[PDB]
Amino acid sequence: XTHCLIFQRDAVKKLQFIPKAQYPEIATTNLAVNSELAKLT
Amino acid sequence: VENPVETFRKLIENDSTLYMLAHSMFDEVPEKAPYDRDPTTLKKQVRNYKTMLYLFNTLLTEVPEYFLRDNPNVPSGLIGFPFNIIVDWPMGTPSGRQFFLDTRVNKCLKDILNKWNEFLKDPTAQGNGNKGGNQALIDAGWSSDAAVEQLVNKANESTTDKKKTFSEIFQHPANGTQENFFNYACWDNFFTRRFKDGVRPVADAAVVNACESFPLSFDTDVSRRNTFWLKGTPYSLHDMLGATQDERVASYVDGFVGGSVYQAFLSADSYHCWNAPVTGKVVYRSLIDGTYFAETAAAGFGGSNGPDPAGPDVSQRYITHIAARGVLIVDTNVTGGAKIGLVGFVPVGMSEVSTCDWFDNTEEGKTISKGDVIGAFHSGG
Ligand SMILES: *NCCCCNC(=N)N
Repeated sequence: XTHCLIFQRDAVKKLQFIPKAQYPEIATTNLAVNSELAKLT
Repeated sequence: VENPVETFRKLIENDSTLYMLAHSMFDEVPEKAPYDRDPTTLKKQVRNYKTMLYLFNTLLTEVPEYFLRDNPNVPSGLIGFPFNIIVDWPMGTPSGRQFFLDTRVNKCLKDILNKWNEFLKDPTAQGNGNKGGNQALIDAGWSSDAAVEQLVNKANESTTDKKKTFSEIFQHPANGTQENFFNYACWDNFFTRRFKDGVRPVADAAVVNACESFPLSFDTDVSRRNTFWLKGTPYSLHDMLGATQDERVASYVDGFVGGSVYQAFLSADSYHCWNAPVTGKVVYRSLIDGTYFAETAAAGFGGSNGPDPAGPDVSQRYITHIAARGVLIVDTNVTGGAKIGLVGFVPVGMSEVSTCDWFDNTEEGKTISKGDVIGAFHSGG
């Protein structure tokens, strides 16, 4: 296996996480490595 | 040089408390079905520490068995984990929980699982010819249609660009086919196999997924330290990052207060390497010794979500604070970086996939690029 990614408070204000990651109960598959996890807004 | 299983035997027998616990953690497993059998349902449950040690020693020269070939419908959560299968129910007992939190026990398990890892990366399978390591994988069922289809399907589920065959997805040695299990020389090379070029393209976004993985939790506004043992397992940065034992990481703990923690799970049939989630300069890197088979009380017998048939699966938040793990902290406030401050990556072992392998490109002071392969889990301690 398991792993964590950790982000600072002021960075999270600037980022848009994909819903599958931010709301994990909705996920039904793996997320692909190297694919989008969060984008700058 | 002593057999690490024999060192473990002596630890147990030469300490009155561990001797007690090594009996009680089996006595506390119910006799009645389904606990008369291990969680796979395929074998009787082990009921004493001497049989446990015998099996652990035997496993030092065995690759994990793909038992779903001949038994497609049994519980599959412990595919890859022969040690976990033996101790899964004892892990869920009050005495087993105490046993698998003992630091001397875990040093012995580390040495046992690291001796196992030596075998798993041995292309001779301990002196059985130059192709022994490959043959052991074929004998263990991994070239079956069932196993290869499972590996192909799992890789395909995360992308719209789906591939028909294993060889279009993963890199393997030359002249590899299903019949020769893609000529993988040993378990470890199969386990840490890389994706083929272009199969996992690096997205434009500032943050990409570091692991081929299944979302578990997303927590905002996390605390410096917290009661990670209470129901719901609130994250405790101080414990997770190892500030208990390394003052050097304490400033980073402070800088993550109020931040967010995202956690995701890597299945046994998933890609197991680690890719850089962001571009930036490594400012801190560590490895932290810890547990292997420690799970929550809630995941045990009588627990609100136990006994876990594949512990520590339902205890994944808890073990970030105590399991064998690693820490990487990357400064993105650099040229070519996204300027989103410090980003932490904390790979955390589970059971006998607990070898946290940082590649040399992650040395403190080096810069990594988003999408670079930066390490991997291995079967081992
Ligand atoms: N993260 C490696 C896979 C862990 C599978 N679960 C388990 N061995 N309990």
